[PDB]
Amino acid sequence: KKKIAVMTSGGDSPGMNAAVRAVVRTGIHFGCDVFAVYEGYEGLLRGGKYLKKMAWEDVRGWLSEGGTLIGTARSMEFRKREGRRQAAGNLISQGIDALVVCGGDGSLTGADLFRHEWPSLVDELVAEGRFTKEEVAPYKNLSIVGLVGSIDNDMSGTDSTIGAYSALERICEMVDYIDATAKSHSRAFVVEVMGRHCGWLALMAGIATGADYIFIPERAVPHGKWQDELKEVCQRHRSKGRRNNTIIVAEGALDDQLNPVTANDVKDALIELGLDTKVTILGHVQRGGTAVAHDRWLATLQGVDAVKAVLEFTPETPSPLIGILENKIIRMPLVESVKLTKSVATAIENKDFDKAISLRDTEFIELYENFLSTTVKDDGSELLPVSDRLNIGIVHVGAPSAALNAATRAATLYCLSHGHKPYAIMNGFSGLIQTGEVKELSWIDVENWHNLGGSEIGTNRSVASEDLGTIAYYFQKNKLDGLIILGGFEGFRSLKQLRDGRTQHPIFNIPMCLIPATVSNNVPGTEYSLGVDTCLNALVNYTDDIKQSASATRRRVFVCEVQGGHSGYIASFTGLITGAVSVYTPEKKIDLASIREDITLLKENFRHDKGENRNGKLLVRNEQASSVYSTQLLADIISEASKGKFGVRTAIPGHVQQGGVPSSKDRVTASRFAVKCIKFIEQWNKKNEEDDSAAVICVNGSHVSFKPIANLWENETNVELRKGFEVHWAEYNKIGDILSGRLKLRAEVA
Amino acid sequence: PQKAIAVMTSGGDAPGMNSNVRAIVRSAIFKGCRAFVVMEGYEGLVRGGPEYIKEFHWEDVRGWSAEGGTNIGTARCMEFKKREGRLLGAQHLIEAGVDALIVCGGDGSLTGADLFRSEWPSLIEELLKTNRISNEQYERMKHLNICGTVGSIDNDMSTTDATIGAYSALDRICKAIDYVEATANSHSRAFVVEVMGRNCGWLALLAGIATSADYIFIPEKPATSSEWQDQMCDIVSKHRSRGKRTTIVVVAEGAIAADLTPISPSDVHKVLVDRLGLDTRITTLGHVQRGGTAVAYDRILATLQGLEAVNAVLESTPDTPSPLIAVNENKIVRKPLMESVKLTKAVAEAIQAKDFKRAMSLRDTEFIEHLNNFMAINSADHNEPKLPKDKRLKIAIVNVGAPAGGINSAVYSMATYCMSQGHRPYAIYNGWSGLARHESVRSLNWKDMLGWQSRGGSEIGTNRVTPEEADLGMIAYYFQKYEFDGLIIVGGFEAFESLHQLERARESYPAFRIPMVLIPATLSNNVPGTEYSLGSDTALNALMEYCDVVKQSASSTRGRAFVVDCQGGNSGYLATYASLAVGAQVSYVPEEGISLEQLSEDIEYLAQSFEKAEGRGRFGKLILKSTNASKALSATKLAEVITAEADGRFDAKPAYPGHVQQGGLPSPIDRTRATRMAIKAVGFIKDNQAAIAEARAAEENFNADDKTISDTAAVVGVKGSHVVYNSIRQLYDYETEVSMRMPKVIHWQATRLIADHLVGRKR
Amino acid sequence: DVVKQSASSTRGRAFVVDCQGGNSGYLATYASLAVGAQVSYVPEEGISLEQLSEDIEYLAQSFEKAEGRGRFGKLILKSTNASKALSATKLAEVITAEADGRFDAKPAY
Ligand SMILES: O=P(O)(O)OC[C@H]1O[C@@](CO)(OP(=O)(O)O)[C@@H](O)[C@@H]1O
Ligand SMILES: O=P(O)(O)OC[C@H]1O[C@@](CO)(OP(=O)(O)O)[C@@H](O)[C@@H]1O
Ligand SMILES: O=P(O)(O)OC[C@H]1O[C@@](CO)(OP(=O)(O)O)[C@@H](O)[C@@H]1O
Ligand SMILES: O=P(O)(O)OC[C@H]1O[C@](O)(CO)[C@@H](O)[C@@H]1O
Ligand SMILES: O=P(O)(O)OC[C@H]1O[C@](O)(CO)[C@@H](O)[C@@H]1O
Repeated sequence: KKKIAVMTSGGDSPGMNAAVRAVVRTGIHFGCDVFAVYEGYEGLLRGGKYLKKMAWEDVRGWLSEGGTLIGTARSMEFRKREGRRQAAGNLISQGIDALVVCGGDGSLTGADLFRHEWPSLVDELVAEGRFTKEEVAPYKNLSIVGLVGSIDNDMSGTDSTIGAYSALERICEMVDYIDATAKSHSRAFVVEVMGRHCGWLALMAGIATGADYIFIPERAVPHGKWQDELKEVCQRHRSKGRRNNTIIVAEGALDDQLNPVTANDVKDALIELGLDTKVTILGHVQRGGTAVAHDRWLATLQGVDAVKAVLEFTPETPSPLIGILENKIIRMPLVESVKLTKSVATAIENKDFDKAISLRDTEFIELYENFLSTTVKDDGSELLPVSDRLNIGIVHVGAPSAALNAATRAATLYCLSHGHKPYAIMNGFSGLIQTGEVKELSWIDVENWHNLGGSEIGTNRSVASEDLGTIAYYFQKNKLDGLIILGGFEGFRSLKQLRDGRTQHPIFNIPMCLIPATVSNNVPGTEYSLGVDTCLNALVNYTDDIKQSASATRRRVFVCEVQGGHSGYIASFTGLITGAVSVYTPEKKIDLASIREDITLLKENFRHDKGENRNGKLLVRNEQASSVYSTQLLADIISEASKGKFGVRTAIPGHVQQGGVPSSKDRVTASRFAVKCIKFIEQWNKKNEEDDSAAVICVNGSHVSFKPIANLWENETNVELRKGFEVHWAEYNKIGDILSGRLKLRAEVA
Repeated sequence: PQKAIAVMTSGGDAPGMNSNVRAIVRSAIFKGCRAFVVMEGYEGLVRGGPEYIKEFHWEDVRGWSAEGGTNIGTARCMEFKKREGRLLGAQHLIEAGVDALIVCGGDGSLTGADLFRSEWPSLIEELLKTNRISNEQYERMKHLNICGTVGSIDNDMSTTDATIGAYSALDRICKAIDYVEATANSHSRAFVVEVMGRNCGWLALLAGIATSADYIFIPEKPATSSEWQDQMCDIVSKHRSRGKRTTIVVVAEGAIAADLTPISPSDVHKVLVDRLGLDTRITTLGHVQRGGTAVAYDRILATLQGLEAVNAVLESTPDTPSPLIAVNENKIVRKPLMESVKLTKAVAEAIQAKDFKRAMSLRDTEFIEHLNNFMAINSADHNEPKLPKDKRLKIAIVNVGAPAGGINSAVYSMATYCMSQGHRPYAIYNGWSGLARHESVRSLNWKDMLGWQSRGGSEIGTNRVTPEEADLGMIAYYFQKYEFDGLIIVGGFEAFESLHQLERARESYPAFRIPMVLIPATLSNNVPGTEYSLGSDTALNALMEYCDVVKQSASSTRGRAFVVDCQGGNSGYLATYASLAVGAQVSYVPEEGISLEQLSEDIEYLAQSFEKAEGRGRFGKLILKSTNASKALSATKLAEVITAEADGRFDAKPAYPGHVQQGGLPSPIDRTRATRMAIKAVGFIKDNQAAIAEARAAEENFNADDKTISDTAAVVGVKGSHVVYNSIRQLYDYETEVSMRMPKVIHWQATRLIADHLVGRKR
Repeated sequence: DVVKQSASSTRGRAFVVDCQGGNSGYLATYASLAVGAQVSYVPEEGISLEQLSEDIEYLAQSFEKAEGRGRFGKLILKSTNASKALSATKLAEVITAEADGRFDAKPAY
């Protein structure tokens, strides 16, 4: 009987639709009834009609829809208790006693004042005609769950707000365009980005676009001296060969004295230095567009937890706000987070920026530090180590990823910062062995690599064991003190190989670390290889288009084959943010039994359709899912069963999954990880005046660390399926199996 | 005694300059000249010797067709204004042995080139009378030959239909508005999008048409002062009150009122807020409009013009007026630099003298048509104005074949245009099978079609079932029942066949005794009667981008080629242009097949390429292969054979972009061109009521096979921005190879050659 | 006859024999009857995955009951048009997989 209402208030953000769609279906699945609330609070006020019972198919396709399909208006009337009581009547009228609000920090607050004031408003209705005490009985207490939908990611408490990464992506897209023209006229562009009073967006975009400088509130610039620091930086970079400058300025940018720092303030300064300067205010392009893989993922999961939290509500449980903390979804006291975020301003008013900055997301300070050491400290100033400076080699081992260059770049700049000499081992190991080609990288060489996909120095799957000796020969010839391996399983296999080779080759005792890089995310020990996000998005854009092609021709299924080798992670994640009715992974058995339950779900599902227009369905099958049942056999076996009721087609994105340009997430992670590795090399190099010096930089639920290659090469499926032993997505899957519509179709068939 | 040509980009950069530079460099080396690139525009000429006037080699422009801006740069010319600058310029050119100069840029930059040319004799004389240049040199090159290539996103150079970069800018614009639209729809807001274009309104107009803006403010139709506030407020109000949650007002950066005073975004913002009182925001796209990689059209356009630009300077003489390459009716042509710039200066004047119709005529071959079309579809049914007095018919529209970018635009445009005329538009959902099996006729309501102008897929649905397969009877029946005066079929070769069937079903079922017309649509461009089916440009871009990404991959591994399976059935159109746009090394088409001999040579040529390439960084190679280019060898098998034949020297992998080839959101070209074809189809319907009508009397022996009645069943085609009409009978019986679903004569075998030359491939 | 003798020699093996006849199951049918084919697929019937699964189980048990005995080879005659998706070759592969070590199948053309 439980009815639930979802509303989307405040500024819209990419992913809200994804969020709503989850709440609806997760609710319907658990027997509840879900109601949409149009135009936000306004519609809540207006009651009836502006409030609607949602069907399962009412949200089909919402995973790839911009803004919010149930709108978001501002309501004055709600500001008065009459309005609030008004609304409360509307909900009680429908038998609704649970409200799921998804939106800006504001809406989230007001949503609490409502729960804490409902019983009171309930009395009034019992009195002044409206409702009997009897009717208003079961609908006595309000259940309230908040979801933060915002591109500012300014909600202290949760690591990421729905839509923040999408907007980020949008910024990068626009800055990437600008780069072309800026480069031509050797100009400088001051780009202004949204963010309200939060510089997360600017800070990310800063790192992701190879910016010369950024401006964020959480770090008010030297009230009177910043224009020189800036000119200094730009000038220096330009002398090193940079043709254009790019400065990212946040909306909330300000200095020591809380005086706002303006795009034009910045522009003027640069004009003063004599540079052809322009200002661009991206504006709302940062709010449109569909949700990137991260937001679709984030919004779908958080939406599912909001329903579960609602069903778990109790009289005394306080208002929960669904968030994310160790890349796992968590619930937190809404009132707390609103205060902690409210307090951020407080510290800014009292020029206590340090206090402020610590209130931002888990990784904020780190990022900012990364940005400086990679862009401003190339002054010779900052850490230009005595003479325990090092020769660091860099190789790409594996199929191309999209973050190799960006990462190689971060590492090169950092190295140069400290006075280390970064070497590029051309064309992987096979290349070294065949040619001994090792070129020293210069500041200008690594220019614009931050958004260049592929591998500028060459990358291939050849492993170290192809001639471990000649390799060692050159590592020595080149006096290398450390080695960075950028790559996938072959890289991981190679690192192991080199660790072992230590006994027979003294030179391999230099520190050696692997930065996993592969679209597959099949490198043991870490939950995130570089280039993964880029892949997932390429697959989104890909499926979004063929999804639309199936919807056009009506009644049609696409069998889409995804990469990832013998690791269905990509397959699973894709299936979830795609609504795939069936996801065939190597982890999940593919026998005639399964295929049939699949044909079933399909046929059944198709008996309905009618709505057409946006009704195309798809299957996500992993590259190695089944040696016997190939993407084609699967597609044909399925057609033949359809018996003209519906059509089937195959989709094999293929190598585009490697991407063209790295996504903003990959561009930033590459910088983090690259530097963390140069550091790790430094540390070990000094710590030697024991295999722990040969590690893999890993991320496990948000925590990044180094893991000795040996202990790890027993979490592997080595000379077999080449993949990390475990699987951390089996949860995605079962959820996915509900929203997708699978089990629902399973039921009808019985 | 090898001569030399040199290129420089001057003025504002524009997407496609690199493609231009690349072709010029290659075409020159191909013809046997030495190629030279001038860095940083004219400044480059003042400064000199290598570094600024650097000799380029084949491999130097490798990959350029996929990069933004100008890799050879462009700077503001200071020194060149003075004579010592212009003198140094001549010296440096002469010192480099360059007496052939090609410049790509805006008209301002073009004229500067001409003047330099005329001033050349004068300069070399002074140069001689003071040394600087030997006597041997003086004689050797006493004349400067130049040619212009106009690159600009504004599309405001009068003698050419499209400036290099224009459509790329248009793409950037429509992409930003599509983003803005989604947040706008969330808050039912109103946005004033300030667009570039300097003094031209080409971008604002096309954008508005493409994005279905509620109102555009262009400088060629100032018509206002007090009019625009009412003009706009009225149609906006009608739109919003009737459903549309958003309000998008495109404002040319250089818009003005009839009194020549400027109209700013603010000006429009205020009115929207004050008068109509709605939440409004201003958006100024700025330079994103200048960035990005060149759109397929620009790459292909700049690539061809570049080639011709070399031909031009190579055949210019001291008496030939300075040339400039342009496009007229999708045809690459030469135009006199002076007349061209003179004709352009004209527009400014005409505008300065309130004669707006004159300025409007000086724009591109179809500027005015778009404006009228916008107006219609924009008003469409919101103003009873029903242009025609009850001469308004009930017309039906339907989709047949594969979906394709722009079909929804066609529908939307045809519907809303009907509404401005008074005609009642009816949509037949899911083609013939949807008609016969479910009487799927529906009335197209303006509100129900919000957004359709720019949606991919097919809102009304489409399949490949032909009329005969769905039972002609049931068809004719429902037809008669709803009383359709005319039919408008949008689709591919199945839609062709349909037309054909319905027409030769005329006598037998008098319900088909109406005018019909087909708007071709298929990314394959295999429908006879046209040079451009709808959906084509969208697919070409889809494929091009895919290829860019794939080649990047190949370049990463070094010594690797990709065989990309392409679409287009028996038509090599897609593979050809895609190939030209991404500089594919090899391309296999259905019309030619893949002879084992050719395959062998290509494999050797490829082989050497990689050897000569050594381990270098951007030498990946692509082989585009239309599937039908060989039933025996698939992209997969092809890769295997090449890899084996390669013999370790290099390898090859397959790539199946597959259905992404249909693209996602239709391209500005596909969108605007759809509404153009749609409107001229409605026009064909009305203009052909007469004939078959005064005969559509009793199904008596008054119905026959006379050109006059058959000729009401035609395909709206296009011959270079033209628009032709041809009886389905003419096409189907003499110009079709129906057995293979495509025209009997292929119209692009010539460019296949150009492509080979640009990349150095043989037979 | 010759192919089955082969299959009987290896023990625990079945052959999927591609048969002619276009859309007519005449040849596969009578051939099947004449050699005692265990299974036979024809154009007029097709090969539904369900039927395929049972045939594979039935076959499976056949060999189990047969133990290692000497003349238990099995034949599956399949008219080519019995399935455009599953060729004699792919069919053997699927059966062998579904068999799961219990017995295998090879194609015959
Ligand atoms: O280019 P090749 O070597 O064929 O690799 C194809 C794909 O296989 C994959 C797995 O799908 O390799 P890997 O497992 O090493 O990550 C992808 O990374 C790679 O794009
Ligand atoms: O999925 P189906 O409907 O078979 O069509 C696939 C492709 O075939 C094509 C040709 O590749 O059809 P068509 O020849 O009519 O142009 C494409 O338009 C379409 O994308
Ligand atoms: O050599 P082709 O022309 O492929 O014919 C092969 C077989 O085709 C068959 C069918 O198997 O033709 P048909 O269907 O007409 O009976 C046989 O008659 C013939 O042996
Ligand atoms: O669109 P509005 O109404 O101007 O609100 C804009 C503000 O909304 C936000 O997107 C936050 O929701 C900020 O980034 C921005 O400054
Ligand atoms: O980038 P600049 O130097 O400000 O010039 C901008 C002008 O250039 C143009 O792109 C024309 O070249 C116009 O669209 C725009 O108004």
